[PDB]
Amino acid sequence: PHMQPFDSGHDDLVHDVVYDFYGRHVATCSSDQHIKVFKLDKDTSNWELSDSWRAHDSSIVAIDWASPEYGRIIASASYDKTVKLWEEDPDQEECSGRRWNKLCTLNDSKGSLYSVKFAPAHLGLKLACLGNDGILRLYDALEPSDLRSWTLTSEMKVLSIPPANHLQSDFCLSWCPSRFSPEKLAVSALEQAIIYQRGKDGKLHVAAKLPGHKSLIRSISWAPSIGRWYQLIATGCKDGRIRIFKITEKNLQVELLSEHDDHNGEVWSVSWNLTGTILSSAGDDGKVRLWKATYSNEFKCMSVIT
Amino acid sequence: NGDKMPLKFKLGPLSYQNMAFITAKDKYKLYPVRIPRLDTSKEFSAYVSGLFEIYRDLGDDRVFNVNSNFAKEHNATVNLAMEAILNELEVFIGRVKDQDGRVNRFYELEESLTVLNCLRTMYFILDGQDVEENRSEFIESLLNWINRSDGEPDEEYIEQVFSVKDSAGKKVFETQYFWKLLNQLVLRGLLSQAIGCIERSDLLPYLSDTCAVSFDAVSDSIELLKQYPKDSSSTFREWKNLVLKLSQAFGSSATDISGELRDYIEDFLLVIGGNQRKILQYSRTWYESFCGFLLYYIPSLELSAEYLQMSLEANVVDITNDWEQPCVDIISGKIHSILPVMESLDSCTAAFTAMICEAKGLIENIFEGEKNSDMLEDLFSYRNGMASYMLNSFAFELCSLGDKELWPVAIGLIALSATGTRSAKKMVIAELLPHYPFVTNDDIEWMLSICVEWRLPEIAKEIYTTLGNQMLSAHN
Amino acid sequence: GAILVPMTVNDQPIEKNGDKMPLKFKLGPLSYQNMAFITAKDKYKLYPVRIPRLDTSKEFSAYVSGLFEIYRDLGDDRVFNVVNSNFAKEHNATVNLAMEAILNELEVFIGRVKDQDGRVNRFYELEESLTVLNCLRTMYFILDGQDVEENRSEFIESLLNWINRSDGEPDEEYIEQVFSVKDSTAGKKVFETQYFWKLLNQLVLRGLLSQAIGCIERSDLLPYLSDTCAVSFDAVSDSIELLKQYPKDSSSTFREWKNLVLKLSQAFGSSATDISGELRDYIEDFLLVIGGNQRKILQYSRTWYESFCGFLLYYIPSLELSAEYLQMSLEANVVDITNDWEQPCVDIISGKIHSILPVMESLDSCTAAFTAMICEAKGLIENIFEGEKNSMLEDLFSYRNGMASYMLNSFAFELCSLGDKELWPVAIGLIALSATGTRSAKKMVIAELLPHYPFVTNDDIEWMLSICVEWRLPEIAKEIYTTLGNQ
Repeated sequence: PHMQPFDSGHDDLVHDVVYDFYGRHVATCSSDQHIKVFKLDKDTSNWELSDSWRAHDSSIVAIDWASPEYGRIIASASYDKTVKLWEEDPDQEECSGRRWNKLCTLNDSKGSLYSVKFAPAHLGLKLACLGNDGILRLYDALEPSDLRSWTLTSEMKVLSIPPANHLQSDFCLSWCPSRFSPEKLAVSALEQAIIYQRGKDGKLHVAAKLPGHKSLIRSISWAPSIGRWYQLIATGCKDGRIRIFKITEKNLQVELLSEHDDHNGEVWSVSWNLTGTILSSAGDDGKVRLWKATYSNEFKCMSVIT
Repeated sequence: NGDKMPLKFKLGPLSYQNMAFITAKDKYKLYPVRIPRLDTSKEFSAYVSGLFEIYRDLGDDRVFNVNSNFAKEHNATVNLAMEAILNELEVFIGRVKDQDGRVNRFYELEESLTVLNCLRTMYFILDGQDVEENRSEFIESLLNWINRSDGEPDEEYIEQVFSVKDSAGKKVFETQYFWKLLNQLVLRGLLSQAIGCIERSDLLPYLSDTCAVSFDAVSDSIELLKQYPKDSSSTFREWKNLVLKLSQAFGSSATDISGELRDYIEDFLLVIGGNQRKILQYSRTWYESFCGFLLYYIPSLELSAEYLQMSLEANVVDITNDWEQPCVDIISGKIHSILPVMESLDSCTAAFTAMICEAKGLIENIFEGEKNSDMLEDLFSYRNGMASYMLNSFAFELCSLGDKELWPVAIGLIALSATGTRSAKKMVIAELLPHYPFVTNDDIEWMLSICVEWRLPEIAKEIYTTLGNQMLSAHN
Repeated sequence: GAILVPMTVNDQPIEKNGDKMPLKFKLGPLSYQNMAFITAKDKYKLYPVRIPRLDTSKEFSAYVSGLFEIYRDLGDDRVFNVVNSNFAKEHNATVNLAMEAILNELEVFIGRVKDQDGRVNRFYELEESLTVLNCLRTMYFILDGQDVEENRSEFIESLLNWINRSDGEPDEEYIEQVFSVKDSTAGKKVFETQYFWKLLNQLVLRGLLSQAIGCIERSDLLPYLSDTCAVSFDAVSDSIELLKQYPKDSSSTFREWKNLVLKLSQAFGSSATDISGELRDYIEDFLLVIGGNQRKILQYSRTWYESFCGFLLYYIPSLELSAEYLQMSLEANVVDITNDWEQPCVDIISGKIHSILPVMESLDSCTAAFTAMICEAKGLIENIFEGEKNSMLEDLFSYRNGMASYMLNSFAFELCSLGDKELWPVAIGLIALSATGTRSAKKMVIAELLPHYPFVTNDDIEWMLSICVEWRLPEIAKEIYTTLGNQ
């Protein structure tokens, strides 16, 4: 059952679409340097533009919503080397172009930015970003009252020497959602994919790598480990394979659970369920595949949308 | 069509609202996609609630303890719950046929029911005993299972042969087609119809005239059919008697009929007497054979193993439909392997099916993996049962459905899970609850009551923090 | 589906499609002595025919006696009650031992058969029968419903044994097959052939670690590696070290073993690639298989049972997953209908034990009989049949009682036509101990069989009589006597 598609309202290509916490809102960002937010009308089950606005001087590539317990906040990353934060002002008409106020700007990056992800709420307003400079940066809104008070918490050189050629480069972030697991996050930078963990010293250290990728990692996402003791992160590589890694900490162990080339071409998007019960993958073949785990913990394709 | 384009897809917090899009020039549409074969209907949630009630009501009995009445009384209630489950599913299938028609979902739900009828007939009636223990109930369930699995003989085929289509001067019943369809009816216990197809053409006609001898056979045979025993395994013992007497008398007697009509009547009498060779001959599918064997040969489940084997040598399992194989598995003892297939037809039915099979004690947690242990939260693994696993998955699946009516079912299912630490469950609820789609005040009070009941302090604290911004400033 | 025996291969009577001749056959009082003949002109030869696949050997009767001893010795334990706390534990104790005894008696038998004739059709069938039995013990007569942790040593031992006795491969006739040193491709190193690796993984998948190590120390352990890439030399080396200490007693040591293995595969996973593009992966896969990658364990498996075995050895050693293991294994490689043991094993593993009996009964009636017997003792199969409104119907030899009772009683009857007076006690004992059937029903059966006892000695006669006494058939003793005078 397909539903009535709709126009985003963007002129240039759209890079990311993201859901709010409740799944009733979506934020869109494209190259036309705009961020659009759609609302899912209760009555007429249709998606309808809540507000659109110009937000960056260059192409906006990444986007993300903060936990509802900190307000209505969106974050954006652009090729203009910045990350901007916005907060919805309910006292403005929708579509007015002025429904979301910039709360701040992060200019520390000296290279374009490809990704930005808020951290799990149980760690406060925190976030990460990664760009050409090959330097992952974490920021913290130390005082949850001042949603402008964004301090820089950490800086790590993912690539020792960022190659810097033919912008044939890719980077991705994904925090470990787990509430009852030590703070950590995954990062992909080209062929490599590495995991960081908070130490007793309050600093990030590299705790492992997800080996096997023979090309560019287009996407990666940590799955919600509700119920499980272990962690699972999936990656969609350019070599045309979905990979699912089981990470156990007894400090971290790394198993490869599955590999799937069903896409025959690059896997662009890899996404998870809210319960981490279903995993999605999309690619060149112009198809989306949904995967469930077997009783043996292998992964099986439960359906193919096209 | 073949343009290699970067397709991106993101699963949403709501099963029925995901999104696909493309990072390419002149591709700026957003495609909301809902997860393939998802049930959003009200009929379905009613079904879910209904099944959760039975699960909850089973109390301590949803578990099986590996005082002489506790055994007998346990089956009593479990066997009833099985009936309840079956009922809830029939109702569901009903409301589905009225609402959407014979769609893909209707077919799958019936298949799911067929496999369940078969399961009940074999393990939730005799409790390990034989048909003599309760001939009435058993044969009823059997005869029901068989005549709900497939449609044939569909009345659209009854007229198919009574077409009155005369093309080498047919005598209306001297045709092989007529008989096969008569035996078929008998093999399926469809005696009423069986009799009718006879009183249709040459009961009194060709016979009362041509051969007065064979008129008596074909007549008092129809008489025996009219009184096939379904309550006393004694009456059957004597029934098969008169039938075998009849076939012997006729066997060697006055042949005042056609060479073919001669045999076509012996075979009819052989089938009713239980000749194994014959019951297989006039069977179109393995389950017609299996059913016949039990009805006319020997009504004992001690022979099902053999019955099934002979039946399958005659007609292989038809891979067209998903229910046949699971039934073959049920009958042949390996119950556990019907779950994967049923899970495909409907996750819900499969979940509770697995549940009641554990209650009966037909499947159990064989697992034992540590002598050194104490965090290994596994509420969702192979560590516990295959049933526990399926129930817990269903719970998680319900959480993305966004129907606040079922959230209690979801949480209840997790909370009652007969396996897993009170602390392991605490954590799972701690992560799920925040996603509850509350709107009312009563809804919020429910969330809280669950935070209380489980002591999820730091969680009731965020529910309220979202509330300090959606409750202290929303209900204004 | 039947055996089309050659009556008298050298001189057959029926040849022409011509006059379909009247062939007549009469089964004799002795299994090994029947007779065929023809009622036609110029056909006056008599053809003594013995029943197809009959065992007259001494080795066989020894086997039968041996099995009867175990059956008799099982005492009350040959039955299963659907001392209080322990009767359960102690029951399995003895039954599980008897299972071992049965297996033993059959190995011995197979032994004495290989020496006697060597590799006759009978040898093949008896091994098949043993394979199915190894598999059966490994799955129900060791853990007693528990998981591998309950007793990792015994289990893995039985499993590894079952697997490496089912089929011959990898037969050393194939080991040299690839170590031919044939360099028909510019620089075909001693392993750069997928052939080498498949046979290395195969060895690992079958627990054949000793051999596995050897095939490595055969070509490029120190060679191509200690030289070319010093990094991968360390992987391939301390990997061989882990193989050397694969845990077989502590499910703890294994938990930690799989640890070091997964650490190793990760370290190597992302590191110094100073080797060929192919040799690179061929080593990851070797390490993946040892770590338990499901995807890989299926890839380098030639038969479903190699997969099944691997899963338990390297992935997760829990029978709670056998259902899944079996399914994945069979999706990879279907059941091979060439041999009669594979399917029965699939049935065993998958819970339906009862359906191995018909097949085993074809390999050897005897083994099948006692197999069914011990399965009833364990309580793996039971008499589901039932009676009437408390009311003759004393047909011992039927489906009324168990499937086991049935098979044992048939075997008894079959023994009676064998004419070996040594086994007659077995035959009568089998009937007498039958856990089902009226004392009177049995009395009648013995009353009809006994007269056929091939007595010769005085001791033989005294035995017949002692049985007439024990069962109260004095009139029958006065009858065998009436044959003495007029003999």
